[PDB]
Amino acid sequence: GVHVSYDNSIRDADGTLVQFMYGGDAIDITKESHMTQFEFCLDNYYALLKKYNPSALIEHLDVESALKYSKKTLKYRKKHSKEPHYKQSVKYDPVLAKYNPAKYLGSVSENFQDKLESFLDKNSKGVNEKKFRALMQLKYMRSLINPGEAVGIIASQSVGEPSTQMTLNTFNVTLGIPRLREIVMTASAAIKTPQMTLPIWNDVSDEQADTFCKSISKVLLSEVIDKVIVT
Amino acid sequence: NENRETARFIKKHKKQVTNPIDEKNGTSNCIVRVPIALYVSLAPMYLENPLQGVMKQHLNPLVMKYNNKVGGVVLGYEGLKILDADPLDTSEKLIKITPDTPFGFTWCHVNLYVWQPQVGDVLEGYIFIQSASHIGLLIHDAFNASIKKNNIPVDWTFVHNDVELGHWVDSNGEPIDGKLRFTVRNVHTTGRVVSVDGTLIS
Amino acid sequence: DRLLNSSDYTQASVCRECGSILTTQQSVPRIGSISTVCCRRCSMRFEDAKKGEKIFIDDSQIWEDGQGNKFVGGNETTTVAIPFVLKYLDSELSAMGIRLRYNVEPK
Amino acid sequence: MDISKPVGSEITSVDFGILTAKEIRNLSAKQITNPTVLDNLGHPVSGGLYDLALGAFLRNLCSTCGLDEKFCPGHQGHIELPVPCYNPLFFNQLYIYLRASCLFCHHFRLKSVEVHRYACKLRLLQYGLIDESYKLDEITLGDISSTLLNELKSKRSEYVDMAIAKALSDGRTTERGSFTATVNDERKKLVHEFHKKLLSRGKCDNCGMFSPKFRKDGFTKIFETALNEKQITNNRVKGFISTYILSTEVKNILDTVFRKEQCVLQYVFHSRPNLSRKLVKADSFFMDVLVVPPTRFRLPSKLGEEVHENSQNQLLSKVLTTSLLIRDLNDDLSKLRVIFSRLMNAFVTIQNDVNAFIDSTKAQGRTSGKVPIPGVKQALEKKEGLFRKHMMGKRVNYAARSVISPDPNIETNEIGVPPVFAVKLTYPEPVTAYNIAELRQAVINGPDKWPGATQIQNEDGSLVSLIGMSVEQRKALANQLLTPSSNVSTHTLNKKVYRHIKNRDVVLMNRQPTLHKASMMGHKVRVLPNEKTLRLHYANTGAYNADFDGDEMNMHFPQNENARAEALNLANTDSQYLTPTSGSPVRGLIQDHISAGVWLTSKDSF
Amino acid sequence: TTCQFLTKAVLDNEREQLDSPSARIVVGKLNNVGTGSFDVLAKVPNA
Amino acid sequence: KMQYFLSTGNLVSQSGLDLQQVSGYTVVAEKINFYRFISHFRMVHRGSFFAQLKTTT
Amino acid sequence: PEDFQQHEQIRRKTLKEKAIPKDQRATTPYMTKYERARILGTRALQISMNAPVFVDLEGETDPLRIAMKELAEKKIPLVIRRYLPDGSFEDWSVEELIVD
Amino acid sequence: MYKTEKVDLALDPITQHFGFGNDEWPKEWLEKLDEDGLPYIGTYVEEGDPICAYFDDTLNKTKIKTYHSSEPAYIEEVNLIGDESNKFQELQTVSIKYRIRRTPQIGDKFSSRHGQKGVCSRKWPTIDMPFSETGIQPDIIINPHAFPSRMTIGMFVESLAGKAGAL
Amino acid sequence: TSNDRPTPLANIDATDVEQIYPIESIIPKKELQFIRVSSILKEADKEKKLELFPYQNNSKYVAKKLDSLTQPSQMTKLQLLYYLSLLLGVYENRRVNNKTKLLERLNSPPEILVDGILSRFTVIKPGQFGRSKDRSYFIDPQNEDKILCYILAIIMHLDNFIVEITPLAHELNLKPSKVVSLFRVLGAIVKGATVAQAEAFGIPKSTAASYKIATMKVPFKL
Amino acid sequence: TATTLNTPVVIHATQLPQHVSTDEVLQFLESFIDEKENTNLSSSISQLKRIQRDFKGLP
RNA sequence: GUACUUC
DNA sequence: GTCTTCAACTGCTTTCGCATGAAGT
DNA sequence: AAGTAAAGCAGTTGAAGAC
Ligand SMILES: [Zn+2]
Ligand SMILES: [Zn+2]
Ligand SMILES: [Zn+2]
Repeated sequence: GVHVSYDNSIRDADGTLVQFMYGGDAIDITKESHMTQFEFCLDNYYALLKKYNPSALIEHLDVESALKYSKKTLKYRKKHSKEPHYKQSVKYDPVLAKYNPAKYLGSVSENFQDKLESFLDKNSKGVNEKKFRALMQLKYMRSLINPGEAVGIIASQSVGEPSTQMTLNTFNVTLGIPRLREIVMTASAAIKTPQMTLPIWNDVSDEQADTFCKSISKVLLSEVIDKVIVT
Repeated sequence: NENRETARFIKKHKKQVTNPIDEKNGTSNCIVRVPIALYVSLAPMYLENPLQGVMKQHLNPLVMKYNNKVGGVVLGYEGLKILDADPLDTSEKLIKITPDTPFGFTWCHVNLYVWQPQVGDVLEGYIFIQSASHIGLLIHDAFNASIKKNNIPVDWTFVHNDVELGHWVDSNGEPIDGKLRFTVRNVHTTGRVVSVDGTLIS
Repeated sequence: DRLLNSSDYTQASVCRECGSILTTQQSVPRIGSISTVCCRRCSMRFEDAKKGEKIFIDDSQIWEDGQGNKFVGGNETTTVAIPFVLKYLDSELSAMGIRLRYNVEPK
Repeated sequence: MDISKPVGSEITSVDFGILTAKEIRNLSAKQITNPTVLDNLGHPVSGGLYDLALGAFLRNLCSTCGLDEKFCPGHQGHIELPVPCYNPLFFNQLYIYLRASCLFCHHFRLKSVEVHRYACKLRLLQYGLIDESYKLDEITLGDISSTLLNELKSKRSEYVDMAIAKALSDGRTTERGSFTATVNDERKKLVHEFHKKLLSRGKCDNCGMFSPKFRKDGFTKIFETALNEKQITNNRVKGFISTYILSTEVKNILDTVFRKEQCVLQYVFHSRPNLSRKLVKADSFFMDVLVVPPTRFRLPSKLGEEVHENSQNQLLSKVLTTSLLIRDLNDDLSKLRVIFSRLMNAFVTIQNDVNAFIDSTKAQGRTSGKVPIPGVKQALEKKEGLFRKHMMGKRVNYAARSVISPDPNIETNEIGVPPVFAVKLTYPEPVTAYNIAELRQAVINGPDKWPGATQIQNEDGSLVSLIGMSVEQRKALANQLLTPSSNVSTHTLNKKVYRHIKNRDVVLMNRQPTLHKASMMGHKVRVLPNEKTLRLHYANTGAYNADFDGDEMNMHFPQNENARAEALNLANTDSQYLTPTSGSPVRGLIQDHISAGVWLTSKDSF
Repeated sequence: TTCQFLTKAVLDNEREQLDSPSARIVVGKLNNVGTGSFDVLAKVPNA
Repeated sequence: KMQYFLSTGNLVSQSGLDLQQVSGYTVVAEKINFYRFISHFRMVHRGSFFAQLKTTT
Repeated sequence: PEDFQQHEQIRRKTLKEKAIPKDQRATTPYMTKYERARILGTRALQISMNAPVFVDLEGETDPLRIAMKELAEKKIPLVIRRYLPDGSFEDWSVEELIVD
Repeated sequence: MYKTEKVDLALDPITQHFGFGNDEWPKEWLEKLDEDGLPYIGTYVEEGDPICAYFDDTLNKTKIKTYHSSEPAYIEEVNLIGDESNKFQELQTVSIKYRIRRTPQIGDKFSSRHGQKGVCSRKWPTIDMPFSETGIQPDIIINPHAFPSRMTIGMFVESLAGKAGAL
Repeated sequence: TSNDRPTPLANIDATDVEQIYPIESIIPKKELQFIRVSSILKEADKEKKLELFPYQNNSKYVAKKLDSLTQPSQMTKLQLLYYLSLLLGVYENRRVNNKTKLLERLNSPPEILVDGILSRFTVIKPGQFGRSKDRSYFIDPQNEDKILCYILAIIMHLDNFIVEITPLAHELNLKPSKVVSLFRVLGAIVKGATVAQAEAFGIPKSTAASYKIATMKVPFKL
Repeated sequence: TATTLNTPVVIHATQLPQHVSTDEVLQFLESFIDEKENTNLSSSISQLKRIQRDFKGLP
């Protein structure tokens, strides 16, 4: 019963939600095709520009609102650029947080505009960049997930279709069906082989890590006995 | 809890409005006009006139018959007004169509005329048929009537004819005109045409 | 259309104040009356129906069953789309002691 | 479902309930007394199991409804029992109250302070007041005088009434009461706390005496136990301050404690604010009658040589013959010992018969049966989930299943279907001036040759067949397809012609076992009067993951143009070119056209 | 385990809005998902 | 009685036999292939009791 | 009939309060594929029962194809009534809705 | 293929007589049944065709037991079976054998001894198939695109061996 | 008090075989007084004595009992024999549901005789359009079991209470097993034919055990 | 005949029936006939004019 | 119910 | 420093109950 | 002959104010 409601939020039958928006992006897999290779749309500029027809949607939505606040978020984000989010403030919430991409033009994701401005940074190319920016903007907005689609069964299909192929026993830890079926449905508890990965600093060496390996590794008391003779 | 059960039994049989006597003209004003809320469907063939559609399918055969809710025989309609499913003063309306059938569901209230005879009132009747145990009475020549053999006075007698129906002789022995006072006893409409039953002893 | 329109569609009779589909009666009609459908659960025996003067009846509620008994009640009943296995589901869940009651709109 | 006759109502909400000792008397039409389904000579008996009162049986005329087995929807009946029985569907629930309720004070062994505490916190929990729920607990201000407990109760009332007032005042909740996916977690945690309550400890704070513990017999006959010396000594000092339990005793116990603790009982058995203000009784858990399904639903099944009645008729017959045994039992005592051991055994066996009708994993371990008889719930769950056979997916009509075959020269969406499947499968289409030229051809041809029509229906909803009418009748009916209705009562509707198939409609296809989104696709068909089996495409087998080594898929046909619309725009193959798993297009020719493609586009090809 | 689940349900006597598709398949009007999460109206000129 | 055992397939043993399964003892050769006739006369079935066993040892 | 007036008043006030004006609407102003197939199906069953068509038919004998022909010229006289999880509707008119 | 069906009477004197009686019975179905209620040999039977038209003692009429399948087929024999007894007992069990036309059409499955299988897609004559310079016409054609994965090279070595074994 | 039996009410304390089941239980007093058949024993031609009975068919079963009674000393044997004509007509034409279409076959039968049969051997169907024509009815298979009672209880008095099993099954179009079982519900005793009863009809003695007959002894079996 | 296509499924009175006079039926029925005249209803017209000759004149 | 077979 | 009332506790045993898609005989 | 886990049970389980 989970599905994207008509307010760009995945809701249940009763009305409770799962997330604020589908993966924070709300773009379908059937349209996530050329969102990382801008050389494709740049090489077929007039091709897709004729079929998207941005001139028919200039009097329909707003442009300067989400672009002004996007420049505000881009500036406030590029100023800090040094420390993670355990001390950095969130005074400028993302354009996705206040504006869903289905109301106006400009509301985009984070990795999309980051790799976009990276592409534009290493792009030196007779088409200009302004109408190409509105071109890719309308292209990203067109790929917005249609509200009302059964995204749930799609998600279970994404985790069920590989299950027909990933069925293999051994291709130290558990893998495959005994692990997937264990975590998803068996009410995960104390497991046969628990695992945890511990990083280390750059000054410590491998000749010092094994010392902590022996100190932390629990040894049985019976493994220091040659033989047990009793008369 | 004894009267609590009968509280629902009494509020389902009590008549809403009564028909008293007026002007002492013998009969009584028993033709009332009850506004009713009617929940009906539509037809796509009459989408260009939904009020005319329901008027043709659910309103023209509706007239001149006895129903169960208002408990009387309808005698015309008025006040054809439809209701929308959203707050508006324009002529254009909207009707919620069922996603299963091409018909749409509308909930419109209309004031319907209706005539209901109570038990123990007085009405009019003309001469329609004169049988040996059944006289013909037509109040406003639209509502048929019938009588049994045990609802007539002992003095009122009948005499058969010989030339060419049945003759009747009253207590004093003089015929009267077609205009006849009459009382109401029972009503029945599940047959072909509406017909009321009455008595002659009060 | 795949699940309901194939074979499991019927237009049964549901009552408002009883919320049952298997309890309604299709009684034998009168000599002059036709299509007399009523409900048995929302009806009390006529021998107890008595009375603050004695109120009469408009004869629209009087109807006889097949066995000759007489009980008044259960008048209003509409036609609703119901699956046949639902007509067996409410019969089975009622057989194990649990009562079922739908509701219809309006009211 | 006929598009002519619509539905005049909608089902949008459902509420459960329990039977009442007053309504179990008027819900039936005739009792069932004799322990027999039918006597000799082949006919039912009066007041029998397969009686004509609760429905027709074997083309008989229904005595109550007055109709045959094609219009009578059945009726209801029951059987009178001597003593109220238990219910395994509720025994595991009210036994908590049965083992916790005091026997002399008739209250819960807790104190009225904590009983009203849980009853008040729950009295506030039905609405969306989880914030004020824990705020009710943290109020403690002032073996001890009861006056301070009275003002505590008045404090609980004056606080909850004010909190509920403000909640119902300003936008928080409506009178119907709010219910989310967290308030049930809190209520289930609270009722589980009530199950982990005093029941696992001793003394009663209201009346200080030792009450014996109910020793579970396990699947019937709960029986009491004895006491010890430290219990009877308390029975001596309380002066100045393995036995079976009959049904009427616990009947009076639960009947008194329910009317005594109705303040907490009214909500502990309610999830929503009870507007009707019903009064639950002890009869909600004790069964006085056993309602029987209609005879039309209990038709005696036959398979080959063996002929026998329905499975439920065996257990019910055992209840009938044993109910009459225990019925005539009290007549010996009335006309006034081992007969007392035979009435207690009658109680245990009457119980062992009704609970055997309601459960099978409890009663008699017979010897190698190979299989017991399914009474109610193991027939409602054949392999623990029978709901999947009927309640979840029905046996769908208008189906076609046969082997498949590939075809070239198909633009990825045509499905070659044989005329032998085309003549059977049909589709309704209303008559108008819209298809006066094509429909008259489909009717004038008939089911003998394609394109034809199978059945014709009129405005009144009647069925007219054409498989047994010649071409002359096909002409007299062809000149009648366009004609106004009889009366204005059916002036809006029109006739519907069932035509076989065209090259424009949409047809659904599915491959078993389906395990993903692309394993369920619909296309359009293009008939070919050549051979017998189905036809497929080269690119569709890649999505279905099917082969040609004996694999066969299904052919389902939609009965609505709206289904044709969503199967032409949404379920069409083009919209399913990309599977919504990782962005990998499951489409394209596999082996031969690419292996020849390499030689085609190569430079060594002029 | 619809038996024990019916014990837990009817013991409390809750209210079911038949919103989920599993409930909209046992009674059903259209659905709660897809093209069955809304309704359709029809505008006509006259009043 | 012997005709009933061969017909249905299961044995009515008052005392029971060493093997655990109580079914799957006879088959009907519809006489379709001579290879099926010889192979049916030398069948080696592990046991219907091992049809619900999990491990593939 | 007084109780009926109470039910009439409570449904009136809950319907007007449930409604959303034409300016506070902030949903997607696009023609979805689900609403497309919805109005194509509804138009097909509506026009198959002798309905007044607004576009001339050129020997077209397919209700779905004609319904799409009505969608192309925006002659479709239907209205989309949207829902919300909180139980609140929105009045979408197909006239002011552009198709992809 | 063959389908041997069995018809029985009585599943206490006899109640059914094999054949006709004395009352009036509709004609025109005598081409299939003899005078003793038994069919002929070498006839054509479809669905809705009398096989066992017998007379009754309880109702005194000739009812028809017919075939219930589409299966346009023929019959083979009419075997008479009966039990031994001191006092003679009239026969009440009749068996009959059918032969159905299993014409090789598309949809059927062919396979060799090497493991490879295949379904007949479309029956195609020599009108367009590749002919040899000698004159022989390849009746069956298998795709070379199964060997990369199915790896049925046994068909290769046995085609060369079979070529020499028949050359 | 099983409260119902498919057989009519029979007495158990009677003295004569012809009185163990009185004729009043077949035709009531209101209908037995309208059997004007005294003007039938006057004619001698067998064809003229059959063209006035309510039932005429292609068989000769009614004339089988008509052979050996002409004196008014056997009115009781002949009053029911006249009723036998109006009796077996409702059985072979159980398809018809109304009296008007049923009256088309019976050449002017007494209306009071057939009316009482409907009130006790058919299912009543009320209707104004129906009652305007005549009394509508319907025969459920439970009545098919009750109409076979007067079939097998009046023939007894006709053939002096020696009924053969096989001819009754042929003329009633019923299986001999069903006919024998109907004797057991009426109270009769079915068994093999004795050495004297087998010679009265002319059947071989070697099958007298397998060729059973019908009989009934007094007093009636409790 | 007693279906969802002819008879309305739900019907309930709106408010208290306000009783009317007798002379008003003359104004109602004459306007109803005038707006009507602009198969099973022709007899309804006959009985409508038959109840209109009562309070207006006398045959 | 028991057995058998199709990817 | 001893007599008193009162709220838990963690592990063994029992049980409720589980676990392919479809079809032909 | 296989797994997974909730319910009930009992010996440990002794813990906290007043006189
Ligand atoms: Zn009801
Ligand atoms: Zn019935
Ligand atoms: Zn207590």
